[PDB]
Amino acid sequence: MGQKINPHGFRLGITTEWKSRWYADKQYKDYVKEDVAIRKLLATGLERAGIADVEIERTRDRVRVDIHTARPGIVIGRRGTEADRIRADLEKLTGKQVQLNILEVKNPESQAQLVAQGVAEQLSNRVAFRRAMRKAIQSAMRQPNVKGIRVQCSGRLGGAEMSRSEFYREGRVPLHTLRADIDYGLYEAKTTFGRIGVKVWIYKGDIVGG
Amino acid sequence: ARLVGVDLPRDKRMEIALTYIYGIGRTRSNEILAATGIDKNMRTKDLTDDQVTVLRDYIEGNLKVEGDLRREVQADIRRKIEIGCYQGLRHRRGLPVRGQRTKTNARTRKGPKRTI
Amino acid sequence: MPRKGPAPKRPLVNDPVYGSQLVTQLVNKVLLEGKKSLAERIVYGALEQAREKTGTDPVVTLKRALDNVKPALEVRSRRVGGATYQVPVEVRPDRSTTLALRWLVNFSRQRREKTMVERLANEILDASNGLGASVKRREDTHKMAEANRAFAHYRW
Amino acid sequence: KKGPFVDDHLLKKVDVQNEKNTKQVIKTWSRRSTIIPDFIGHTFAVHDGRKHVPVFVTEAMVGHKLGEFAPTRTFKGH
Amino acid sequence: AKKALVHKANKKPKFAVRAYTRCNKCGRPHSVYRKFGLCRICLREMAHAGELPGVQKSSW
Amino acid sequence: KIRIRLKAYDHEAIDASARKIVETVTRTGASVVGPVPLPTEKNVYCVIRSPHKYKDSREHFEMRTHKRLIDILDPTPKTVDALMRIDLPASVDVNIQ
Amino acid sequence: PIQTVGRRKEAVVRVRLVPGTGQFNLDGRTLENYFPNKVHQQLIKAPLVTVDRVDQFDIYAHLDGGGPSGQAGALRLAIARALILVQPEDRPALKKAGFLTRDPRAIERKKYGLKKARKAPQYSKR
RNA sequence: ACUCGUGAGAGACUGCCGGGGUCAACUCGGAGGAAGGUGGGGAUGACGUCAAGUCAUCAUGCCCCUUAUGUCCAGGGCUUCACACAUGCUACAAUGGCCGGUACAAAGGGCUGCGAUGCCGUGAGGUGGAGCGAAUCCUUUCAAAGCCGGUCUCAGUUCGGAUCGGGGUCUGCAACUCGACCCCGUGAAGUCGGAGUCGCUAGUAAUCGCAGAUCAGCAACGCUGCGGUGAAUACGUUCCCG
Repeated sequence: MGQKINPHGFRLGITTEWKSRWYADKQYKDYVKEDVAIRKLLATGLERAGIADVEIERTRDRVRVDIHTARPGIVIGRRGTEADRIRADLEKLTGKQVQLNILEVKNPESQAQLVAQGVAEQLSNRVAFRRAMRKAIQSAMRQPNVKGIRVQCSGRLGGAEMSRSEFYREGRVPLHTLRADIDYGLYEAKTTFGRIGVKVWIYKGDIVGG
Repeated sequence: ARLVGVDLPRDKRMEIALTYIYGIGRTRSNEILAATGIDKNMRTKDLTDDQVTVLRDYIEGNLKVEGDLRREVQADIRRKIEIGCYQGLRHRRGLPVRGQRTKTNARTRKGPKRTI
Repeated sequence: MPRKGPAPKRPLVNDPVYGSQLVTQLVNKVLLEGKKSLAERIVYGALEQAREKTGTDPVVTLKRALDNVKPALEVRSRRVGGATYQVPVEVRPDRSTTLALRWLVNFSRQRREKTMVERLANEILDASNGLGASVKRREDTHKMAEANRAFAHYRW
Repeated sequence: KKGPFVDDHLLKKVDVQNEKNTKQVIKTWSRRSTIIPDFIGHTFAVHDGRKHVPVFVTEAMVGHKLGEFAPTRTFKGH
Repeated sequence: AKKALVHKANKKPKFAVRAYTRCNKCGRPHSVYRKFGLCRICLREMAHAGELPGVQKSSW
Repeated sequence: KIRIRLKAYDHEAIDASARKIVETVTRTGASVVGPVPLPTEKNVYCVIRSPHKYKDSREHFEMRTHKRLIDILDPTPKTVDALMRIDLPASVDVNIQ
Repeated sequence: PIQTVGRRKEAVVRVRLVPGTGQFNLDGRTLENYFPNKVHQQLIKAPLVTVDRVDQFDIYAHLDGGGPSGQAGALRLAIARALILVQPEDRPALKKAGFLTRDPRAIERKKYGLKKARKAPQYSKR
C-alpha cells in the first residue's frame, strides 16, 4: 500500500551506521547465528528494562555486546546480580566470553525506538490512543532538538473490529531526502484484542556531518 | 547404386549415401569410409561395384543393418512389453516411456489430437 | 519522442567501397539482425554482380533502380465516420527512399534465386529495367493513390 | 557400471530362501534392485505403499529394478 | 517451520543427502542462502535493520 | 618480508587503519610500501521482497569487500611487536603473509 | 613521446605516435589483418583523413577489452586525441566534423522483472 | 612512462554570446568543452485505493485436536493424462548446414573447495596431484557469433532434432516409479504459421556466448547479472488505450 522502505535500511550506507560490526570469511554463518540468539536473549528482560539499541562489535572471538537503553538501574540492578546474570547467560549460550557494555541515552523521548516503546506500552495499558500518540508527541516535539515526528498506529484501535490506521505528525519529516538522520522505530502493542503496530519517525536534522 | 538393401540415390556423396541405411548415420559413415578407403566425396554415379563389394562385406560383417536392427529392436520392445514392466505399461497405453511430462506435452506419442 | 515534436536523427556515414549514403542505407536495410558484416558481404557481392551484368558503375544502376521503385504518393487508412477512407498523401524524400530500399530488399527476399547475392543482384537489375515485382508494387501503390484521389482533400 | 546395488536385507533373506530350497511369498519393501540372477523363481510381494503385489521372477527380469513390475499409479480417464 | 522439523534438520542425519539448510532465524525450508544461513525474508528484514555486517541495498 | 593484506567493509576505516599501519611502521622506521588498493569483491543477492507470491518487484542487496595492501620489507621485532599490539577499528581483518 | 587512451564501450586502446612513412602496429599484427571488415578500416583512419596526414604519421597501438568494433571506435578516439597532441590548430577541424567526442553509449543495466533491459514479458490479459 | 587497480579532487551551473520574451520566469541557435540544458542508468514509491496478497517466513487474537489434526520410519505421491490455456526454448534452412585454420571480451566463482602438465579412453570421464583461502593458482593463456578456406545445390534434404533401441560415465546408502551427461543407431512433426495479439525509440531492438546464486547430483531452455556484434523508424495527434 504505502511501499515505504525502512529508512534505517535506506540510509545504512550513508548516515546511519550498522549495528553489528566485524569481518568474517567462512565464519559468517556462525556469527549470524550467534547474533540472532543474542538478540533473542536480549529481547525479553531488556524489553522490560527499556532497551533501544543492541550493538555487537566482535573482535578476535571475544565478543563485545553493547546496549543503549533508557535506565541504567533496571539493566544494572544490584551490580553483577542483574548485569552478570544476563551477561553470564550470554557467555554460556554463545561458546564465547562476553564483555557487556551498558550505556544511557541522554534523552529517551527522542529515540524513535524508545518512543515506540512508551507509546505501545501505553497502548497495551488501555489508555486512549489519540491521547497517547498526541502525548507521544507533545513531549518529544521539543525537548532536545528534533525537527520532525510522525506516528502511525494500525490494528484494533480501541478494541474495534475495523483495523483503522492513524496518522499524526508535526514539522518536517522528509523520507526521500538521504541527508535526513531519521531515526525510525516500530514496536507492537499487545492488547487482549490483538496487536497495535506503532511506527514512529523522528527527523533530528539536516546535518550530514560527513 | 545398390548396396546392403538400400537403393542409393543418383547424386549423393558417400558419407551421406551410406547414411540412408537403417544402421548407419553420419559417424558410422565417417568411420566406415575411413576403414575401407573409399573417398567420402565420391558421388553415387561414380561408385565402383568392387567398392560395393569391399564396402558391402565390411558393413555386413562388422556391423548390423535393416533386418537385424528392426526385427531386432522390435524384439526388445516386445520383450519389455511381454514381461510386465512399467515401461511395458507405457508402451501398452501409448505414453512416453522415459517418465517425462504427460500433462501438457508428449504429443508425439499420443499422436493426432482428439479434443473433448 | 513523438507527441513532443520532431526528434533528432542519427547521421549516417557513407560507404567505404562505393561512397554513397544510399549504399550504406541499403546495407542497414539488408541487415537481418546481428550480422552487419554479412549484410555488407551481401550488398557488396550483389553490387559487383550488378557490375558484372552491367559493366558500369554499380551505384548508378542502384540509383536508377532506386529511382524506378521510388513512390510519390502513399495511401493512408484514416476513418471519417463509419467508413474507412484510403487517403493519398505526398511522400517526403526520406520516406520515399525508405519505401524504395525496403520494398527492394523485401521483394528481393521473396525472389527465388539460390543465395541472397543472386537475389539482390537480380532485383536491382530488374528494378533498373523496370521488370521486378517491386516496380509492380510502386504501380499498385500509385494505383491505390490515383484510384483514391478524391478523399485526399481533408488536407491531412 | 561398477558395484551395482544389492538390497542387503533382501540379500540376506534371499540366500536363506534358496539354501533351504524353500519358496515363500515375500512381503517386500524393496523397490530398488533385482541384483543377481539368484533371485530367479522367488515370488516377491512388491510394496507400492498400499498393498503387496505378487511378482514371479524369471530369467528376463535381470536388469530391471524390482519395484516396477508393480505400478504405483492408477489411471482410466472416464 | 514446525519445531519437530526445525529441530530435525539440526540433528545428524542417517545419510549425507538428508542434511539440508533450513534458515536459522525462522525455520523456512525453501529459499535459504548459504553465506548468511538466512532465508530471503530474514535476510531482507535483518539487512534492513543493519544487523548483518555490510550487506546493504544495491544500485549500480 | 612481512606482507600485510587487510580487508574490511568500510573504505574510511580501512584508510585510517592503513594510516595507523603506515604511521606505525614509518614511526619505528623501515622500508614500507604504501597502501595499495586491491579492488573489491561484491556479492549481489537478489531477494523476492514479498513474504509471498510476487516474483517480479525484487530488491537486491550487495556486499562490498574492500581490500587494501601494505607490503613490509626488512622486519625488526620492535616494529613487529606494534603489529600485534594495537588494532583500532576491529572491523578490519588483517592477513599476515 | 605522445601517448593517448581511447575508451569505447568496454574496450580501451593505447595508441602512441612517431613520424614515419605508413605503418600500423596492433597487438603484433597489421591493420589489414586485425580488422578484416574494411569498414572499421575507414572508422579508424577517418581522423587521419580529416587532418590529412594519412601517410605522414603513424600509430603504434596496443589495446584491451571490448569486441572488434569497440576496439575500432576506441582507436578512432585515440588517433583523434593524438592529433590534438600533435598540433592544436588541427583541433577545431577535428571537433567540427564529429570527432574528439567519445560516445557514452554503453550497454545499460538489465532490470528485474524484464527479459532484457527495456523488454517486458509479453502479457496477455484475459 | 603508458594503462589498470582504488583514494582524494576539478568538471555542467542556462555559466558565456545572439534572438524571442511584460526586460519575468523560460524557450530557438552559437561557442568553449570529454559531456549541454533533469549527459546515461540506477537506488529512492507521497496521502490513500483494491476488505488485493500472505495466520505456510515470522509474530499473533479467538476457535478447534491432545490418544491425536502431535511425532518417528519404510515405501509411494507432489513428475499421473482424452484434454484446454500460459510463459519460454529449438526449429522450418544457402544471411544456412558440416569439416579445417585463425582473432578479439566483460564480469564473476573456489576448503574437506577450484583442481593444472602428464598418462588411459572416441567421448562423457578415469588415474594423479602441480598450485592456490587466491589482481598471483584454478576456472585453460579464457569465449561464441567474426574472418579465411573447402564441401553441400534448394531437396522433407548433409534442413530439423523430437521419439525409440542398444552401449556407457558420474553423483549419491539408493538413479524402477523419477537424474544429468557421452557414444552408436533411429530420424517424427515442421515449407514462417487463421481470427487475434505482444515487445521495443539507442549501444535500444535483434542475435551471440560467459558467470553466478540455490546445489552431492540435476529437470536451468528458468532466474539474476556480464560483455560481443549491432539496426530500422518517429510525417504527426484525426483514431484505439491509460
